[PDB]
Amino acid sequence: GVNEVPDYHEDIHTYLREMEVKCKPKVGYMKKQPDITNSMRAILVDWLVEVGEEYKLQNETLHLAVNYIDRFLSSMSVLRGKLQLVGTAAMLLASKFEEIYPPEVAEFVYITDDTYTKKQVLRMEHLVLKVLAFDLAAPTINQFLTQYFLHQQPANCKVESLAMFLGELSLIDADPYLKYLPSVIAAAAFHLALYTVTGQSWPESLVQKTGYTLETLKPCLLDLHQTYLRAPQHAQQSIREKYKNSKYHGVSLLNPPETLNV
Amino acid sequence: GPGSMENFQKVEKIGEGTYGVVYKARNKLTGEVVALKKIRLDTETEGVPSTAIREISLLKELNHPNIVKLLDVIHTENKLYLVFEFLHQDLKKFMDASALTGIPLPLIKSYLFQLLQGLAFCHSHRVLHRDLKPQNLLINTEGAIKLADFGLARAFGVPVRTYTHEVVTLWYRAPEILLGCKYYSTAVDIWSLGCIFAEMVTRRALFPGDSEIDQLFRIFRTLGTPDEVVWPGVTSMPDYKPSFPKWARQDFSKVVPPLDEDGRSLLSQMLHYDPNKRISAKAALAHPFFQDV
Ligand SMILES: COCCn1cc(Br)cn1
Ligand SMILES: COCCn1cc(Br)cn1
Repeated sequence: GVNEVPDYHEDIHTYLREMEVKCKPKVGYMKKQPDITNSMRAILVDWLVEVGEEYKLQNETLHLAVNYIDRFLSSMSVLRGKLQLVGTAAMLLASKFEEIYPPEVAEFVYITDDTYTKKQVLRMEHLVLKVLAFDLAAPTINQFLTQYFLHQQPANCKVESLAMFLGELSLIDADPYLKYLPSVIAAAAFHLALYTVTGQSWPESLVQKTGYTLETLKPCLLDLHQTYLRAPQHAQQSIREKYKNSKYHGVSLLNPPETLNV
Repeated sequence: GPGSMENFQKVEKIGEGTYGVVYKARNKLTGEVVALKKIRLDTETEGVPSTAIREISLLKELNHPNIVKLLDVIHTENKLYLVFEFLHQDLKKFMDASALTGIPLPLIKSYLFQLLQGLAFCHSHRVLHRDLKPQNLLINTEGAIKLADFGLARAFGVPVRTYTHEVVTLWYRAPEILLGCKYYSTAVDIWSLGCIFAEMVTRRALFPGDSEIDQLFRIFRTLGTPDEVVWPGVTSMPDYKPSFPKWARQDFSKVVPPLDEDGRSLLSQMLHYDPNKRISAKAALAHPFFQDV
């Protein structure tokens, strides 16, 4: 009902689809970063995953922070020594936007292991706000996922949590995931989750809503499927650990399908 | 954006608040009258406040004739200036000072119709206002009325998650919040507008409570105490108590006597207990009450 805003969900979907195009990072941004790499970014995002679970932050907060980070690094060159400072300020901004009870600035200083000062954290907050032009209401994979979830016949918590997990895995790996829009990754993640748990495929009703088909999702899905298979071997493991928790139905323990037939 | 305080001449203070002080000001190059809301960051050990981050980020996206426009944001290490479109008055002051024998029906309809446009625009852009009250509705000399003060607003997801509780100034606060409901949605903004519609007619607040529990009881005594028939789930709600007095719903023509049949219809749909049946802004724009607006 009203919690699902029947009268506004299309308007909102359409608007997010527009905004995800505006809020998109530069796909090729890391090659133009002289001192940082996909591998360092992966370490940062993985860390922010740990910070969110330590402070019991929403998953939306996590997605927003990554969006802020990727956009910032799209126009600003950063030394490896300061990548964490950017990440910290992003998490703060994301928390202040999205959390009922954001962690205090001092806690943000604390988790950086006294690498940075309270003063440094706050001045970067200011810089990120300058660079993003306060454009913080970004569409995330989660905002799309939760709408897609309304198309399950019937609702399945293993499906939902698994989709969330896969979406989160994509945040870690700029190559290849920077090239896909949140809505497309969410589509891939939803279908893969659904297939894995129930054998069923991307619903026609979601073809109506999104205009996406298995045809158009195929590239992303082949990448997401590989990310899923290799996930136990990835250098970064914080998302897998997180999704062992019962809160998320221990979905990281489910077995990926060996093939998609797609 | 492209602004500097050297181009503004302050004129008078026009209001204050936790946010800070607001000045009426004039652009010396273009002639534009603006409102400047100053946010002190030098006084801030917690950096840029979350209210300001929401207000700015959410208003950047909302361009609509019935939402006050954010023209600019001036950045300083010490200060933060929000430059707003200027509007001479707010609805509360218009009600207290000039509306002594009433607001005429044409003008009530016009304002309510414009408020619904503004609110429908918010909801279509996944924004809850969460503080709609007459003080936060600005009127100009041309007859426009505009949603202002998005400091308590929030960007929602679909479906909504649990957000902050006890939002909304008490008199304007929806029963689902007062009953501690885990989830609230666009229906809370409609409730507020409903309260405001009544208030424009009578010039007095509809439910002026002194406590959450007094607020509820005032509502219950006006619309009757809700049960599982009028509002499925009500008796399962976290702060619903079975001991609640059971008041009979009084005839709606007694709630706002001067209101006509169309008026009463629309108001009743705005003040429906069940958030699921409560009318949307989008739907309310088509209500017969507006036929002659
Ligand atoms: C000097 O540190 C290398 C860059 N880096 C920091 C984090 Br957290 C992730 N990568
Ligand atoms: C009541 O007059 C308040 C003036 N004003 C504030 C803003 Br925001 C826009 N105009």
